[PDB]
Amino acid sequence: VEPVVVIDGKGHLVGRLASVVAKQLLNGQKIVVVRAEELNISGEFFRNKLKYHDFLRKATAFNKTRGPFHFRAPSRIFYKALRGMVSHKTARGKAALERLKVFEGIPPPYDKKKRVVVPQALRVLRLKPGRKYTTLGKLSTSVGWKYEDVVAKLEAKRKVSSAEYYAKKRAFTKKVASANATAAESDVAKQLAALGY
Amino acid sequence: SAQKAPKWYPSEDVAALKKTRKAARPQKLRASLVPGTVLILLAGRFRGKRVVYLKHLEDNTLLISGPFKVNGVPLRRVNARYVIATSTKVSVEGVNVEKFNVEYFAKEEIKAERVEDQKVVDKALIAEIKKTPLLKQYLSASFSLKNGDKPHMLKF
Amino acid sequence: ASLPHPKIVKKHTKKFKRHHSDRYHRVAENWRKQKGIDSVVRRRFRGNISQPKIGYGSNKKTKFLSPSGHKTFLVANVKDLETLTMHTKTYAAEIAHNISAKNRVVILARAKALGIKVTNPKGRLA
Amino acid sequence: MRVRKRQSRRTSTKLKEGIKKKASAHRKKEKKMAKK
Amino acid sequence: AESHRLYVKGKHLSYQRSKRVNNPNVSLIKIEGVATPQDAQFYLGKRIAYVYRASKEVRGSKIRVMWGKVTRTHGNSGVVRATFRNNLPAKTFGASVRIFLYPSNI
RNA sequence: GGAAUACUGCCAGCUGGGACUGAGGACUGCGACGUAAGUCAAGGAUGCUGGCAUAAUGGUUAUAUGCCGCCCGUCUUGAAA
RNA sequence: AAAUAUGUAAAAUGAAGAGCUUUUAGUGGGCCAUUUUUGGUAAGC
RNA sequence: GCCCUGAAAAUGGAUGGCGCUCAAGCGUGUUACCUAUACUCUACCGUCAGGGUUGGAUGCCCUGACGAGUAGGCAGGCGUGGAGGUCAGUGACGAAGCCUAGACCGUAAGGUCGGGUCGAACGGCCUCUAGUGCAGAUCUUGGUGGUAGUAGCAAAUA
RNA sequence: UUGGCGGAAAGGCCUUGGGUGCUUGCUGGCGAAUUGCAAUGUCAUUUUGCGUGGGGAUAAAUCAUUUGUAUACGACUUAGA
Repeated sequence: VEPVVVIDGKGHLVGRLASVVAKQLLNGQKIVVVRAEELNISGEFFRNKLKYHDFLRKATAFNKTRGPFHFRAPSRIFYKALRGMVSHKTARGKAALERLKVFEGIPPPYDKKKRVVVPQALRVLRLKPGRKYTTLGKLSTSVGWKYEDVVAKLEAKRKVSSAEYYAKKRAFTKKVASANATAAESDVAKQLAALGY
Repeated sequence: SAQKAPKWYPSEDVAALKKTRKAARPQKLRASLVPGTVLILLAGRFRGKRVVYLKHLEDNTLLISGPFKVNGVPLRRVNARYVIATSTKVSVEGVNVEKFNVEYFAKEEIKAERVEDQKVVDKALIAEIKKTPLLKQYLSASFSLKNGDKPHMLKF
Repeated sequence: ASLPHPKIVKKHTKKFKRHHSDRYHRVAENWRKQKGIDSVVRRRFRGNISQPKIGYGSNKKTKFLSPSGHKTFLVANVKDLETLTMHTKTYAAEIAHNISAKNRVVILARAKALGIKVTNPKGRLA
Repeated sequence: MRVRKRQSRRTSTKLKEGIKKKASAHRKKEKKMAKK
Repeated sequence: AESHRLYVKGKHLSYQRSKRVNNPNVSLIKIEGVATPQDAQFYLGKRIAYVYRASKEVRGSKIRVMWGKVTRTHGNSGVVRATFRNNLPAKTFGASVRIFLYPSNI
């Protein structure tokens, strides 16, 4: 219902998230996916790496600059999975893809917005315990992505700042909770509680 | 001749219609529409206003009033399908609305008969309204849907 | 003011144009049926042009009627016009293309006197 | 890490219909040899 | 107040269709807050408007309206079928529509 | 020992919401309700109300968008190429 | 002795067209599969 | 029973793709839902059929059922040159023809009207008659494109 | 206006002080009608111009000429008040 929906991609299964995002974009919702380096794929790391290497060997023989472009970054791997689920060669598909942004980490301005999750795509809710799974950052770094460390350092800095913000918010929440607990005995409090509030 | 005349012509005798078996029986309103109920206008220049339902007219319209002094909605008629009937009611025992009808609202400045009738009806409506708390403020306020409001589940 | 009629419904307002008349200038749009044994248009494959057929025929009550509800009768002079003297609710007069302006004014005056609708009273008007 | 070619699971119409004919012939010969 | 809305928001999803043929005479509409056909039953017969803007002013407005109604429910998830006086343009797949509370049975 | 409920079926039981359609054109028929007069949902839509009266509806045309649509004819063979 | 699978002759179900005599046109290849059957191959057949 | 092995080459590629792992795989059960020119109901067109019609009968009224199609068969229509009759038909106050982002009728062959251009003839109806309707024939004659301002005008000393 | 903080795409967050409004925390008093029983019934934000009054700043590139670290033509690279 929001004008823009920001999905924290951490702990999501790539294909189920891609299916959800594709339907939302086609239905007209603006979506920003952050932390694409923390997406999961079910199956062993060696298996998913083998699948990527098969993708890598696919190329146009007489001119490689024409063949499939193998993007290494996690955001681009997710974008590929999504474009496969959109009819991207039509004007409607292009307009749908114009409604999507995908990022590694959480850069500005989304680092101060609310992030949501997609429960039907969450690894902890979908995969059975004991099943091996792959992380997109490791897969990307093994296939040639070169910014894993930079993103990790930036995310550590963001987490430090976010922890400070949350400490201040926790203090203010405690103060407001006390101010409301001192008002639980009033006539307005009794009337509101009778009405359910 | 540019065109040869037809040897046969359709008749110009305008035949009458057959006798129609379609009687006009009185409209049956839904149960929630009883006089005195507060109803929310859904369209018109007064959309979102909360008014009081007085009586059911012969052209199947509903006679409503704000009352005019509470929210600025005069004595009017409205269509029943363009309102929501809420559960709040006010007594209309002391209100005399037997002089209002289609000929009263015939259109064919603002008439003094309508002004004075509005004052007279507003007097008794105000007297009855001042019994339950916050009802005058409720009638002054306008209605709208909020974020997350689901009309199929809202109780009106 | 014609005789009352049902609302006129046209089943197919679009013109039936010949196959590949758009593609070739030498192929005119006048309808022709394709007669090749392998014609996909003849065999009625999906996504091709529609072809004329009797099912498209219009209701017999509102056939030949103008929107005003009259059938068109071409008149060349006042004697032709006066044939419609009694059938003014069923027939409207259309002046023939080759009538001169000075005869058109006479025909229009006579039609107005007789209460006959004229489909083209603006032809050759000064 | 030279990943080799993978066999296609996309079945061709020619192979599918040939297999159908092979199965029919197999059943007919099964009946005849059961008779014999 | 800051809200004056007397309608429910909806999205124009697509035409009624099979896999390979569409019917532009029926539009599928996703109404906000409606997740089952049983709840979708509330909105049957309600008026629906597509409100758009045009550069050229026409009879004292630059705002144009396509009117229609909700006809029946569609599927298992609360999507409805709607019919408009003129069929909705196809570029409006994913655009917003207004479902009004009238004609009202409450 | 006494019930209830489920399930399956029946009602010439009652009642609410939605959609598409309104063909026909004096009367004639079969019925229903009434002591009668007559009335009726009974051989197919009527009643009340509003705005506009023109590009507003609509037509035509150019484009855009969604889905669909292989280049015609001949000639061969079941058939296709 | 239930009937897998054909004939003759007389109850079921359906049917508004039937019989005869003169006449006229086009046609005169096959491919694929099921079933039964006879003969075969390493296997197809 | 499911899983691995149970051999397979050579441009890069395919359960249709994406992707999917308490599946979006496999076996099975119960429901809901989606949509064909199919089924039901209605309107309309045509064909056929069955009833009625002494007061445009080649018609008119009522009712029912049907509608794929090559060769071929049968029927009803549309258009063209010329001929007999007729409309005491159209016309220099503008015939014919041509152009038209305009209008109307017909399922269609086609027909009609407005506007422009133009300058001398031409139509409706009932009949007669034929050198009577074109996308093709490596068709005939004439006209005209792309290719393209491209190939080329570099022998003969200057 | 004070004082900070944020470089991942910071372009935003927080705070200081005074001024200026509103306040539905509570009680009152006037107005609304006629848009005629509905008609988005017009309230958002992109850009481009024209007019006013408040300020600000006073260039280059290309051809032509020229070089050969370049060169089929373009292009490239030098120089010239």
